[PDB]
Amino acid sequence: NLSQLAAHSTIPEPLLLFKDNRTDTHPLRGLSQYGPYSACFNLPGQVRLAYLAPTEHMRKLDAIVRELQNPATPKEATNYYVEYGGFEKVFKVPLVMPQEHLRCLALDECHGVAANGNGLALADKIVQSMSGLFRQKHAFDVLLVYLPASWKKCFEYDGFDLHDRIKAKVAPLNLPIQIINDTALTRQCRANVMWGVSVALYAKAGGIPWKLADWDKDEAYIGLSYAIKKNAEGQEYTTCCSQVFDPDGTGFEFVAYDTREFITDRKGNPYLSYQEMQSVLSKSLHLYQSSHNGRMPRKIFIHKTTHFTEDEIQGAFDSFSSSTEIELVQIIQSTNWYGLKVDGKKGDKPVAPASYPVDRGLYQPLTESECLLWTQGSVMGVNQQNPGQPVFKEAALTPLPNPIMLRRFSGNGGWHATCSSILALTKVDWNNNTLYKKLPVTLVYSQVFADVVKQTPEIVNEIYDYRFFM
Amino acid sequence: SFPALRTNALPVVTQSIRCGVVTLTFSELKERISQKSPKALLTYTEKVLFLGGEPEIRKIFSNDEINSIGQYYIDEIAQSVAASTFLKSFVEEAILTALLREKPILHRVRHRTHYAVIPNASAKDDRFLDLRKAVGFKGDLGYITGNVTNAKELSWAEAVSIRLEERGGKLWIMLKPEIWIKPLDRREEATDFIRSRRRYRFNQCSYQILDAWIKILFGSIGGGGTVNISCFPDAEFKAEFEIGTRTAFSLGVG
RNA sequence: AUAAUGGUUUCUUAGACGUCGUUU
DNA sequence: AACGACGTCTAAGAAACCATTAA
Ligand SMILES: [Mg+2]
Repeated sequence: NLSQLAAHSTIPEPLLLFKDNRTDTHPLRGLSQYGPYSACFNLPGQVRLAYLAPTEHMRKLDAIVRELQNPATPKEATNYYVEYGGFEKVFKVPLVMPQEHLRCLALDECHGVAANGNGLALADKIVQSMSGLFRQKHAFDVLLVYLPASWKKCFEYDGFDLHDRIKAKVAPLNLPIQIINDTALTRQCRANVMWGVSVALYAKAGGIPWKLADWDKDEAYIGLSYAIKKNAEGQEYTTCCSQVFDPDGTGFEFVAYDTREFITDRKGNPYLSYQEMQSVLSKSLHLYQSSHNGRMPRKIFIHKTTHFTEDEIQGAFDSFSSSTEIELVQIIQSTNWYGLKVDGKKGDKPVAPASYPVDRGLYQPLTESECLLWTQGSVMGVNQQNPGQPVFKEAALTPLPNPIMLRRFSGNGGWHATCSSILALTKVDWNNNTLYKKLPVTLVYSQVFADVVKQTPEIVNEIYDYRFFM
Repeated sequence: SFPALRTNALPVVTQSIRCGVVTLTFSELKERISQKSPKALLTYTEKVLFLGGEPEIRKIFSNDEINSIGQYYIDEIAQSVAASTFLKSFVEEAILTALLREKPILHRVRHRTHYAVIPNASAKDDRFLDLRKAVGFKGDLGYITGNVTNAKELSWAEAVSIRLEERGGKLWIMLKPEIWIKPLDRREEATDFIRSRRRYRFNQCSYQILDAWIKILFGSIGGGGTVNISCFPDAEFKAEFEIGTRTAFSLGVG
């Protein structure tokens, strides 16, 4: 035929692993039925908790805590949400409330500072108020901070982010932090908010809510991303960083570095030279060697948004040994293609369009170096209602899914491995309560850490984990 | 197995074209085109290139300026389109003007992309009826153009965006339906109106809309045939194109 | 900032080209 | 032909705000 493209294929679905090694594609359903992965080792044996609220906002924290303890039912979405049985029932670990010595109140001058509109001053005051709790580091695990809407003036402006500023300021002091706004309290559907906050608190107390199954030990996955800062003298400071995800021995590692290791100083195109790429990949190699036992990664899956130059390709090829294969796939979001599902001959009617969009996890090879991957689509087996109707997560936003495009710069063979790895990495995010994300977790973590680093120029150079920015 | 994936790409079969080249910057040529507004297409390269009629060039350029006019044979159109961006735009305009000839379809440009808008005055046509069934709810028919509530002096119609792309030595034409809002400077005020319009355009509704737009743009589908179109068939420098009708599709490996 | 991504409008970067020059 | 310095075309992204809540 004049218009018959190459044959397409599907990679079925990532399978999450839960306590006692139970496989389940549904995150919330598996959490409610089985237990979290970390409960097998009882690593977070008790999720202690502390408060940080303005002069009169303690009641909201108490109310959200009580809602976390008590069960809830889904209201808005019903084909995906599962009934929330309360923290103790689902996660098998209490949420012992803070005592009188852990329910601190912020300084009354915080509102006075927010009246003028100084974001840095307010962040410094919040951190100074927090500083009194560093003595009792064994008395609580996760601190809860409530940001009232009356501070909305000092929330986001002229490239400033209070969230990233305080997440970077607190990071040297090893203490996970969770921010709750009026959005979580006001949102009509409470089951979703309860599920999200419960998963966030459990994961930031040191636990592992879930982890993917059928993961090869001797693999590495790296992703780079950049952020733009406009200077006074017409400059375009581009700050890049990298994030790797490690299966380790029995845990889960999600770390993120900074490229500015006394080098780079780009102030220009979001591209790095031979020296910068070699230095950046040296840290990734060292961390993979250290987390494992004297071994190198048998594969590398470095990804980013922009395209690799020839010097970048050479640096990537030379930063690793000759026994490892490096794929340098580039992910492109904006595309002019889209697809529609057509069903075959069933019964007696001819071919007709389906009532639901095309299957998620379907890829189409256009050329020998480009392909289309469907990170959005219809998922089967996630329907809490009648178990024959597929689920489309973004049906309330887009009537049809928008495919992503993969442009390979190295490697060979089919697209099975790259597409399967990307789709598997889309489901491992713990900050989101939905089924998946459009992009793999490496790109999203690199992007958020790039924003965090760009926010604070004087960020200390040791490597942080996911739980401190999630 | 028979699961099918249907794209929005139609193939282009022509491989080489003939055009006029005039032998004597881009900004001055664009300015001259804007002022003259002739019945021809022009572009700037190592030599100024055009498609149309000689009198149009005579109006554009003074008689003492045109040293010569010759015939340029752009063989391997896909490679040349991929190599240069000006040739991409020139082929865009040529194939589009060949496409929208002798049809009651408007033409508008926003953000350097081309649309095919349905006219208000010519809404109730026989060809414009199959699109009204797909837009319509259940067995009812849908309004293909009209006004937007709580929006004084602001209209809307059904449009399709037409693009061209090169992938692996082949040329494809991209079709994608939106709603066109007139005037252009106040498109944002109808954003919600667009969303509520496309909230329930699922797989089958979008499939039918695409099929209707293909029928409107070409006039015949099926049989594994192709449509021949012509741009400026009234001069020595003419464009002849051959476009397939069946959209690019794929089947499972089994 | 429990969260998902759909729009809108700017800006930047990178390629491709051209034009005096300019250096020599 | 010496290396800038300045204009077009395209393809891609990032801030910075709006919106509703899965046939
Ligand atoms: Mg968080």
